[PDB]
Amino acid sequence: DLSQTAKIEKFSRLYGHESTQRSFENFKVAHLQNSQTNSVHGIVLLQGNNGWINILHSTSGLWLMGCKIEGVITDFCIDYQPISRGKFRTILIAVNAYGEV
Amino acid sequence: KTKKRKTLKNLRKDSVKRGKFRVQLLSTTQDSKTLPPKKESSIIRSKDRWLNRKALNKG
Amino acid sequence: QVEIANILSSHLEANSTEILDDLMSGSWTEPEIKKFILTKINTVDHLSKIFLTISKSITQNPWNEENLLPLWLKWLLTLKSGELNSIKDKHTKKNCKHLKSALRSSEEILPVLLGIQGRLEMLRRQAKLRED
Amino acid sequence: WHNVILSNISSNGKLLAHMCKDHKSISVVSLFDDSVNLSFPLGSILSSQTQSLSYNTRYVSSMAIDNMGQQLAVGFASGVISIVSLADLQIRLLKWHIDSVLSLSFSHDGSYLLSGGWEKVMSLWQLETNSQQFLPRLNGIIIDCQVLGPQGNYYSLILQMTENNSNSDYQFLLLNASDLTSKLS
Amino acid sequence: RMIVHRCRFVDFTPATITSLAFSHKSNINKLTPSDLRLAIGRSNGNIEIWNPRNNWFQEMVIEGGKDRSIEGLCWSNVNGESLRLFSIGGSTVVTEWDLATGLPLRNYDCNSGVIWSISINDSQDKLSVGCDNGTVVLIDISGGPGVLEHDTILMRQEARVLTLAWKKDDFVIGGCSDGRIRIWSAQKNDENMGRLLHTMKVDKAKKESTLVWSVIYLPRTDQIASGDSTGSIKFWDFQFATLNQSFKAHDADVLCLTTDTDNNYVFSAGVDRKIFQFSQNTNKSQKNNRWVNSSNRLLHGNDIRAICAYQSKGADFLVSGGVEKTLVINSLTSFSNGNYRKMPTVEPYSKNVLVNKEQRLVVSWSESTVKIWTMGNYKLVCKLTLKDDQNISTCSLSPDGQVLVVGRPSTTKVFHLQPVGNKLKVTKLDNDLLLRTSTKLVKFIDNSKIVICSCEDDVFIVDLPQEVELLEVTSTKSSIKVPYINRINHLEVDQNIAVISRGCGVVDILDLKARISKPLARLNNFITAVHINTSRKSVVVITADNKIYEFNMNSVLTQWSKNNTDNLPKEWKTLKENCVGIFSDIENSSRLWFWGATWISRIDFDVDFPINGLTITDESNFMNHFFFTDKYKPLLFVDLISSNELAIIERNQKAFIQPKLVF
Amino acid sequence: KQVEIAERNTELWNLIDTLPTYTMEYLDI
Amino acid sequence: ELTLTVLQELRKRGKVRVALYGRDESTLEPLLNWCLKGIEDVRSASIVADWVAVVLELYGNTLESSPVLQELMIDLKTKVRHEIHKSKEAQRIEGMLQLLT
Amino acid sequence: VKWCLIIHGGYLVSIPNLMSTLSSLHSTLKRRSDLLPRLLALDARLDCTINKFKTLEDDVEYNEELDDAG
RNA sequence: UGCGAAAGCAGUUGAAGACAAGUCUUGUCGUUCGUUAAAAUGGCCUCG
Repeated sequence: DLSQTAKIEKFSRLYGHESTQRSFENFKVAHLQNSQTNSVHGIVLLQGNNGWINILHSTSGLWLMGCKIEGVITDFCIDYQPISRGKFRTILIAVNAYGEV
Repeated sequence: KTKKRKTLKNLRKDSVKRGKFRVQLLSTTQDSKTLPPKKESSIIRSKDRWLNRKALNKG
Repeated sequence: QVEIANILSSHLEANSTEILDDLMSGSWTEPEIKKFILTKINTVDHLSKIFLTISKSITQNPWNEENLLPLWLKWLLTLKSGELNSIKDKHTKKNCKHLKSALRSSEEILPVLLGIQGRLEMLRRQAKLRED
Repeated sequence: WHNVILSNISSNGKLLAHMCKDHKSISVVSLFDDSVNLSFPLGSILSSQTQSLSYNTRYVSSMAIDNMGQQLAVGFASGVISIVSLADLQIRLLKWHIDSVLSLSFSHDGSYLLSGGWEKVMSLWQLETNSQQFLPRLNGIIIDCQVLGPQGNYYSLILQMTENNSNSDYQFLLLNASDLTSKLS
Repeated sequence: RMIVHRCRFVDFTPATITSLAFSHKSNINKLTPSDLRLAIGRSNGNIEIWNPRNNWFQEMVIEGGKDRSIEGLCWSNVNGESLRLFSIGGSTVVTEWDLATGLPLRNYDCNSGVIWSISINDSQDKLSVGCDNGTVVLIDISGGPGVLEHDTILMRQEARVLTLAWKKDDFVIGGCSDGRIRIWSAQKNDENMGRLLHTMKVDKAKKESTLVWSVIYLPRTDQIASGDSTGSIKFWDFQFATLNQSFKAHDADVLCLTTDTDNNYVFSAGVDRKIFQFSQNTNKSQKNNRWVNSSNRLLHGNDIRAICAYQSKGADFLVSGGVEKTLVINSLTSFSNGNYRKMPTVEPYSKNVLVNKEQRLVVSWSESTVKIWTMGNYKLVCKLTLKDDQNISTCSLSPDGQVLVVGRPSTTKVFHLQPVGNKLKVTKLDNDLLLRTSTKLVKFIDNSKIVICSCEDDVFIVDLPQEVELLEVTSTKSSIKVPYINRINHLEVDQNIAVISRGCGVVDILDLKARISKPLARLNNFITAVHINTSRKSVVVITADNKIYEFNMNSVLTQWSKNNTDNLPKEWKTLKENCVGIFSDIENSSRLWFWGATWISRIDFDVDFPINGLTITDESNFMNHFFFTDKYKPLLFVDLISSNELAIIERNQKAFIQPKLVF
Repeated sequence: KQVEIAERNTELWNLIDTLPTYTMEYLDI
Repeated sequence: ELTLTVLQELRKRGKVRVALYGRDESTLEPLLNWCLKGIEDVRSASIVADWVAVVLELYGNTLESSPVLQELMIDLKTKVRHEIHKSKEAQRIEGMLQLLT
Repeated sequence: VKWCLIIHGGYLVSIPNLMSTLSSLHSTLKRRSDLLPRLLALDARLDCTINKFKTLEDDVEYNEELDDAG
């Protein structure tokens, strides 16, 4: 977080989804808007062992949702689509090594 | 009677070898129609090894 | 034996005070004690009376040399424990506590007692050795 | 409301739910508005097997009301938690606790349920898959549970240290949701 | 005081339940059809048909053969056609059964690998067969009953097809042994005919192979529910072929799946002996298309092989069975909260044991093997082994006991028994008439003469054929749908007077010497037991509703029946198990003994009685002095050896471990 | 004698502190 | 000593009858075999005592129908009786030693 | 130990100190004595159960194949 | 429950009210007065 010491936090807990994930090496951070409350918070996305994508709360680290694709997950990216004033949706784009998106 | 049991086992043979050419016994076609279709042994055994698997902890 | 068993059975039915006399009779033997309990004590009322009589006597004098009164209670407990605890009489429970307390002393007494038997078996052999 | 036995308020503080003997009936009401006004007997939620079994099965030890008001969790002395959909009174049984559950609290979004009891272990129930995360070997049994944050950043927990029968020894713990480590004891 | 011989040296073991199938598609709005039935597959090849009305009573039983089983059961219910049943025997054959006779109507070779799965389409005109070679075979049945034709072959693949499900008449969904679900297109007039549009892979066990045991389609929300070996349940979007939700719920294999009519509830079961409830009733869940695991319940002591569901305006049934060999019934709407019934393992609708008062002989016939015991303490005087693969349907022993007749659907054989050295010498009497004769039922008139009812219901007398005329039965729509109801179910011969009862409730008195038939009764309920009493000159008939009827043999009904039929004791009415056996009391002719699977009762017919949930509500029509004891159970058979002697015959596997916590 | 009695009373204190396949019967009706 | 601890662990956990509920002679004989030997040891004798009391109280009926369990238990009566003697002479030695001083 | 003390009892009395030089004997003995009270309780219960229970086709085989063959 | 040492020594449990079940008889109490006075198949993280 952001000089005598460094405020560093260590994320370790997948909440029952430890099998799907073998490492945090590939990850990205995106913004998620909770439409029901209109609140916005950060989310950490991870790459799973078998087409799995794990989504974590940026601060609380809580396992929010997970996405699955067929084949080996190779890469993913995030696109945002505005809806209205103050309203936007986050889209996860994931691809297989073959090319299915 | 173990002696006769072997004799019955010898009796129930549909296959014998004469000369250079094997020979096989024919059952009557009408009889085969009457008999039910029966089971395969492997399909049940494939289940059985699955039913007795360690993961099941049938114990 | 058969006569005394019938007499004891009659006294149990008659609520006679001579039940204690029947129980302490010397004609009784251990297999007969088992036989009488199994076959003649069929009512909870008779079982309670025999236990009450035996318990009161043993409570009064736990140091009686007559092994018979204790001899009865052994199999009465062993063979009819399920029926005995089934008895819900308050007085029966009180007598059990009184018997339990009267017995309770003796077990405290024995460890001291055995060592003092040792001191005597000790003192003998020197006296015998000194004699020799 | 009369003969109120048990009462609770939503995390936002705008919905109340309470149980009364008018055996028992649970009713929920919106506070500043008339939007929510529902009531139903406890027997409807209670199972027939629960009715056959002892009163511990029928005895409620905790209750939580979701912020929006669709889900109401009821705990039981047996350790059973039942989440009820108020729209259709459909029941869902979540039971890991072996003893009476002492604290229940819904998450802000409602996707998660915080539970605590005699086990001295905090249970985070993940409702979409019903998974469970655990915080064991706490200092004392759990009296209360709450999620405190705009984003649920911290959890406030209440310990009893019931070992001391002479006095009730309350200890207040604030835990970081990020790593679930003691932020303030 | 009256002697009882409580015997358990006779042992019968039901075959494990393998497949379950309801006869009708659930319709909550409509009332329960009169013809609703449940078919049960057994590991010994027997198919059991049961009626959910009047609690549960077994209408008819199809007898299996040696080394035979039923791995899949499938019904076809076309409007205006007779109900059709299809079974798979673990081989490359699909068997259609003649319900009228209980014999194989048609045997069809799939021309492919060993069959693993069977399923029928929405229009009910096609069958899909899953094969060991990974080929899926499409079979047309619309031609007619007994008519089976090869339609089309879906692409051969290398993984075993363990299960099949349909999407209307357009697609075939199949679970495979490679841990991979396959969707094939069945749309005719489509270039993608038979094409494999999408194929999904489940999560695979690291150190074990993964098998997709069960797959079910969900029309309301249009997904596929799949259970595999790993114990996980996955929900998949059909149109995109993508995983929606996963539930790592079962600790062992998920073998079977089922859903409610509205697709609001998905039920799973398997080795772990638990039935898991998945819910989407809540409107927000429906809007969000998210399922919720409501609850689970442990009801079986062993594996749950088969699960099936039925609903109607008056019916709401969840029926389960498996290795435990017993049926468990629950309400779909109230699975978590509703009561349950565990059906008895053996309900002796058909008597497989007999007792001879003379010579004190007890004869039991299981799996083409007949064992004879003598009671004086019991000695197995004789045991008989039969060659034919077909199991013994019935055995009849002469009053003297010298002549024993063994009956099978294929053949009937007569064996004479001679007592030598406290043992019975067996000699097979040769009778060509009986050998080529099918024997559904067989009773002795005397030591010599016999009455035999054929599988075609041709009644004749054999002296050791004098055919007996039978009244014609008017055809009914229920009879057309279910053929066997009009067939003879109970025959009884008593002092030259023969009584036959059909499943439709028609009872007729037959005079064997006159060989003429006279109608006796036409009851509205299935007849479970019949008895003839010569001393009172009346016939006792018991319906499926456990009502006792006494008819004078020519008032049509006896005065006792007129006064006591609706005035039976509370015990008789409260019974959920129907009466199956009646036998007289030697000491007093008027007294009669009645026993069921778990109860025995005696009623004096000279004394009038003081006047003072899990079954169909039965709004619709079925078609179109006192001693009671339950201490003995389960009861195989009950009867008298002598005037004061009673014979009671009673019944005397590793499983998934689920510890019971104790404190 | 005391030792014997005390061990005995110990035993008494500790005492205080502490289907067939075929059956043959003849039932009433 | 490791054997004594785990038995000492279960008792203090209050799990003795719990550990002995689902057992038959086949899995009960190993329990007694050590008890046949543990009674001799001073340290384990009291621990052996507690576990034998419960199983007798919990498996009295099975003992009647199980012959082998009897012989396992008959030899226990002999050995436990021998230990009674050994302690009895010890007490005799203690008092006389006390007499010497 | 008993015979050692029995024969030399007089000699042992005429010793300046015994407990320090025989501390191990007393400690070792003391442990054994503590077994006696409990161990009696076990014999009783052990005796209780002991007294309780202590007082408490081929020949006829017929086969059709075998008869048919001979 | 009281005293006492740990051992133990003494004593204690009643009146209602409400409801559930049978069919007048029984049970229960998130209810009162008075007396020193077992059991819904449900076990405790990640951080190698």
